[PDB]
Amino acid sequence: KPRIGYIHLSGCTGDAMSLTENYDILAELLTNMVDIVYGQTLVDLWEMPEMDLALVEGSVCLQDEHSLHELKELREKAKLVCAFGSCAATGCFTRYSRGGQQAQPSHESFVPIADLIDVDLALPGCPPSPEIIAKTVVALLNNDMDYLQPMLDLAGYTEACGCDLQTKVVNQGLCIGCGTCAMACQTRALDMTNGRPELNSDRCIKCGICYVQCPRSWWPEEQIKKEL
Amino acid sequence: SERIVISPTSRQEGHAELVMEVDDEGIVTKGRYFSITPVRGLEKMVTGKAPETAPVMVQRICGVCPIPHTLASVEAIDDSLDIEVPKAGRLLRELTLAAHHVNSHAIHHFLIAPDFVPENLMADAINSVSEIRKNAQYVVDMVAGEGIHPSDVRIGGMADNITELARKRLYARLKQLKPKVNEHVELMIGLIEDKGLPEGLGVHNQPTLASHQIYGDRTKFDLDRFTEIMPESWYDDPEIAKRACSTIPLYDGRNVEVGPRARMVEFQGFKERGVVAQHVARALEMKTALSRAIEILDELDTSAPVRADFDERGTGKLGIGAIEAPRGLDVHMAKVENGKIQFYSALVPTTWNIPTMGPATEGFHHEYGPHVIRAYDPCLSCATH
Amino acid sequence: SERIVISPTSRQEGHAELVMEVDDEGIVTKGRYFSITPVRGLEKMVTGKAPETAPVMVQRICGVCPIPHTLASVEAIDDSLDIEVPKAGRLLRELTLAAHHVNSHAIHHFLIAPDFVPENLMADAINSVSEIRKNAQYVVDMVAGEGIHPSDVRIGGMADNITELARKRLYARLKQLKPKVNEHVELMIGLIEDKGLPEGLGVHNQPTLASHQIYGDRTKFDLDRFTEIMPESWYDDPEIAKRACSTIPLYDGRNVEVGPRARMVEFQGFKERGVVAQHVARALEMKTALSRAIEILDELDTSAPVRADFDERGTGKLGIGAIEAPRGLDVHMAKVENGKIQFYSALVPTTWNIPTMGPATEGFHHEYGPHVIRAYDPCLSCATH
Amino acid sequence: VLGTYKEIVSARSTDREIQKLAQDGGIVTGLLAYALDEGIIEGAVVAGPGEEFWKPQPMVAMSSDELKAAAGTKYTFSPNVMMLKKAVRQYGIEKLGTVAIPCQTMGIRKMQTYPFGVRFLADKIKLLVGIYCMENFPYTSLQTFICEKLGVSMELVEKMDIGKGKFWVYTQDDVLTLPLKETHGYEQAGCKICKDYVAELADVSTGSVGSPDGWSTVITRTDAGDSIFKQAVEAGLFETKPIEEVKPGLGLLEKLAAQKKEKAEKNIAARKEMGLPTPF
Ligand SMILES: Cc1cc2nc3c(=O)[nH]c(=O)nc-3n(C[C@H](O)[C@H](O)[C@H](O)COP(=O)(O)OP(=O)(O)OC[C@H]3O[C@@H](n4cnc5c(N)ncnc54)[C@H](O)[C@@H]3O)c2cc1C
Ligand code: SF4
Ligand code: SF4
Ligand code: SF4
Ligand code: SF4
Ligand SMILES: [Fe+2]
Ligand SMILES: [Fe+2]
Ligand SMILES: [Fe+3]
Ligand SMILES: [Fe+3]
Ligand code: NI
Ligand code: NI
Repeated sequence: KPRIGYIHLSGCTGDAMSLTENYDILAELLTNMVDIVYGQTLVDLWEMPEMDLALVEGSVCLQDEHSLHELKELREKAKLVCAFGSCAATGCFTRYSRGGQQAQPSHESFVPIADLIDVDLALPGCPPSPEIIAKTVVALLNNDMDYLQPMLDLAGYTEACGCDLQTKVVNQGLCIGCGTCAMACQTRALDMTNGRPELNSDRCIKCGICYVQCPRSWWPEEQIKKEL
Repeated sequence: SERIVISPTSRQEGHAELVMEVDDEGIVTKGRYFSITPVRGLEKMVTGKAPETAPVMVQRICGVCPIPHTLASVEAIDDSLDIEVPKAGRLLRELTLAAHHVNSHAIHHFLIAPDFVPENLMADAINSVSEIRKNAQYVVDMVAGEGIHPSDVRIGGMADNITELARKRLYARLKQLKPKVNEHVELMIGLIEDKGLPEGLGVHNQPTLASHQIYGDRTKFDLDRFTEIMPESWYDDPEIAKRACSTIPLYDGRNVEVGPRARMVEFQGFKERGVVAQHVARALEMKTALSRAIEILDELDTSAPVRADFDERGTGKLGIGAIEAPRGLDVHMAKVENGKIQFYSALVPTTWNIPTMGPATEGFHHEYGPHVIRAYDPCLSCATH
Repeated sequence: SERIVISPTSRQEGHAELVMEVDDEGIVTKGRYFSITPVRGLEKMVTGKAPETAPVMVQRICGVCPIPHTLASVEAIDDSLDIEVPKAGRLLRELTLAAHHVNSHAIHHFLIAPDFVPENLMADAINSVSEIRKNAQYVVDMVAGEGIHPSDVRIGGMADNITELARKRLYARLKQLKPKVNEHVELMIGLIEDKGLPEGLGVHNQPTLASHQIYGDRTKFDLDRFTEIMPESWYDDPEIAKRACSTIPLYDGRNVEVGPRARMVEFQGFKERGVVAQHVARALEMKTALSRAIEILDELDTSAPVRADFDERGTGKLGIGAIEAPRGLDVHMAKVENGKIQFYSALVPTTWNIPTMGPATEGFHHEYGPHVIRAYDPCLSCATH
Repeated sequence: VLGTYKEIVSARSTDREIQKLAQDGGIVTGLLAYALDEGIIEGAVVAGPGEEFWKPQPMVAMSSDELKAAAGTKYTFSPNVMMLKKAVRQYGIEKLGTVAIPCQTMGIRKMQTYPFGVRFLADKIKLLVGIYCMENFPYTSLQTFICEKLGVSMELVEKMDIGKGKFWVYTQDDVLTLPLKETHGYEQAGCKICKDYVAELADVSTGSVGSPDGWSTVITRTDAGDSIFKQAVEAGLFETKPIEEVKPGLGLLEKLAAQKKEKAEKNIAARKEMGLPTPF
């Protein structure tokens, strides 16, 4: 019954695919668990209804008149606006773009939606793992925010280098060389030279998963409840 | 007359706006399809950047047909570089592509299912696609690192090669999956006919293009034949030419529709043509893919190296890599000079299609007309990049 | 019954007499097409004469499709000799052939326009063809010396190579021409459907033949497949067998229709077949030609030599040159011994057709029947030589 | 309006070669080349000619013959200013003069004011020349115009200039023009906020606008530039006629400059109203 809305401004669309990944949940889930409205991909109504939460796949583009126009509309329409996938949350690979590729050589600038409009929560990943996306939906559906405390916090996150866990953590002297953050690389750009993480930029999309998954970056004592 | 604009057209990745000119009966006269998505500009962003990067940035062009994109990019780059994948390494790539075709097609069915399948069935229908979809992913991720967006495929090889324990674990899953996929297509094939869209729907005279049924052959391709021209020339309207975000790639100066329907006619022999035909073609096409999946899998070296070592600094010479994405033919050309790409061009299967799609939506009452477009199952993010 | 003889059939180069056997309704039963033109006898006249001559005498075989004939002859001779055109030299030949296809097709439209186009339009329609025709000639004459009957093409090369100033002057003309040609075909394509000749007109089961969309490949051809048999066997009537001036060339013992329609189905993928279809095919075919025109033109060396020096005295060995004339496939075989041709044979695109044309004009009321023949746009002078 | 200036003139360089290949006036090439004679500048960095066709890649030419090759107009980004560190450093140049778009020009002066990690470079530039730029476009943005709009290869255009109210491509045997309103989408997002039509910062500024075809109007912003110009006119390289006298009126140029400011100002309000950072 709760209405979930997902609008993909400019996204590889992996994020949507990840959503379909949680198969066991999925077949029932659209039907029973959640109501999906105003998804151009998943539905065909052109103008958005008020929606309990809005999921925005991709970083907005300043130049495109429509994307900007749509984003402004979205804030009123969605009681809660959540940006998911790095491309909405951090701007992701988009940042590397320098415009000037035809057609439309002009479109060169893309920014995380978050900068344009306050966003309640963004969960990043390229795409976000299907499970996290399912866990949030059940959480959002089941209305618990102890769980989503980390994400509400993550909405702020925006720019994120691979480079940054080095500035954000290893520099702080926080890093203990556990290796968790390298494992959380979709790109596989990060790897551990003894024993700290060393990453090679040629291959980093700035998704931000490594800053997020370091135990050091923020420790929830929420989980302890989950195991036991 | 009266022209009706559908924007964005529903149920397809990205956004395209279809513009229609209709007679009083509402039979369409000119159908224009263009992609209004903002260009993420990968082709440009890759340039002057290292070869090692190019596969990673490029695959993000499209998270549905990521594996074909990665494969094409690596092939284009390895070709410009001249690395030779060892046969196990080559086999792993083909095995991943096959799993991907199977998966990608299934995703398409989920999207178009609502028009095709009655609601009573549909929850069951959707579940099956997820079931077929879920197994196929196991192969794509397991061989190629996490997929979607697998990071494992790399210039001149595969990052690592599956253990026999992994290969065995995979096989049972693929072999066991074979009955469900066979049935799933029949139900899909059964459903599509029932709809009985008016016969003669979506018939175009445009030439089809195929290189290979699954893995694409660079050799069967003509730079000489190929050309790309900007929408500004192609489109009727200044407004529409300016609006469109996609270059039209012309084969022999002729707009070309490349598809599973096209891949079948060129290689399988698929005399029938229709929109219903494109749909039928998508089913049998995954049917064929999945086979190769298991075929390559049974005969896999499993200890033969995947990586071939190569020299990154490159001769100026450009190379083309063409592989068949679930939505139609794809090629990547790259020239590597000084170890950083100097020219990068990608033509994605949708790109070929978008010009042919507008002429296709002519004749039959326009309510039908989005049905034709949706049959092509275009993913814009691919078309525009 | 009653058999009606049309002689010579109007609007086609040369003279052919079509003989028809009709039921009371007038639906035809046997359609016989033969060429009654006197043989100018080029194939024989060339023999025992020098290689240098053979291209010049041969092209006079047909002043409409002179460039294809010259090209074929040179290719056949150079092949028997074994000269290798340098790439610029080779490119010039292809560039000329493309201009020629474009032109030749336009000439065909002028001829068949009266049946197709209303008189009010027609003066305008004719003017456009002249306009498209006039630009194309510039390329054919400029590259190849005066054309029609260009004297410039020569064994093992081109006589001379266009200056950059010339190449530039040409390009704007071709590139600028592209919009008109695109529109011109649509009007032609639009006109042809309106006529609405009964569907199922001119459908034959005969196999089509194509080597290449423009420039023809010798390699894709079988001497083993090919055979030629005199009308005396093929024709029903002693009178008609004696009257006919043309040998019938048989592919795999099967009468063969080779055309733009054929060239498209083999290479482009042109599922539709009809007489209307042949007409549609002629338009899109020039459309494709003209592209290559500009394509080859943009990338032209302009200083690379055209001539490759060669030894005229030849090994007995015969060589085949096949190139696609505007009216269908063409090949020239020559054997040069002692520097003078010993055996020369030419099969011209019409020659292949003439047997298939009679069966084609069966079924539909005969008033229609010349319409089928005229669709093939045969030029007899080519068929008989 | 114009930036404060010592004087306004419309002038042409005398030399046949400068008139032959110079876009307008041939003043930039003539002024730059003369300095070489006088030696005020050891070398200058002038955009072009790039690997692509009609693509400018910045090059520092000591040689006058080289400056002539550089002379022409290519409407694309050529980052002239990248060179300046390179030119001073290796082909060691005590004083170097460069031709800079107003845009680049904005970039240098602050740097001369605030070197912040440019060493010794700052003193070295002797004469900086500013060329009025309304807007300029990416090579691809440019490429579309020449082909979708004008149906010509990038090879064919011998020279391309934006005539008043039009875009002109000059190709052997033809001249082709399309309206600017046609041009409107393509120029870079950055220029949307470029305030200065004339080069206010530049020591001397040269533009086509406000002068008859083949005549270039050079406005001398600063005294050093003025001096170099006075010297050249004494040289007689340039034939100078006071601007006001010759139509079109420099008032028109002034109007064009004003229009640019109106365009910048609102864009900034829109950017300012919106979140995204703005300089200016
Ligand atoms: C992008 C651009 C836009 C312009 N717009 C206008 C305009 O709207 N109105 C107008 O009157 N004039 C404009 N100009 C300048 C004008 O067109 C003439 O080029 C010049 O002002 C007259 O100098 P000249 O006659 O001596 O020509 P030249 O002697 O040919 O001088 C041209 C010089 O410009 C330099 N140059 C060329 N391209 C670039 C580039 N991309 N960046 C930096 N420098 C370059 C070259 O080094 C060359 O030395 C523009 C110039 C540029 C580069
Ligand atoms: S977050 Fe990742 S998967 Fe999602 S649209 Fe952006 S790049 Fe694609
Ligand atoms: S998770 Fe953090 S501390 Fe642990 S290895 Fe990675 S960067 Fe170092
Ligand atoms: S290093 Fe890997 S996880 Fe971290 S931001 Fe780069 S791509 Fe993402
Ligand atoms: S319009 Fe402004 S920003 Fe653009 S090139 Fe000219 S000076 Fe630079
Ligand atoms: Fe592309
Ligand atoms: Fe013959
Ligand atoms: Fe794709
Ligand atoms: Fe002929
Ligand atoms: Ni895709
Ligand atoms: Ni002929």
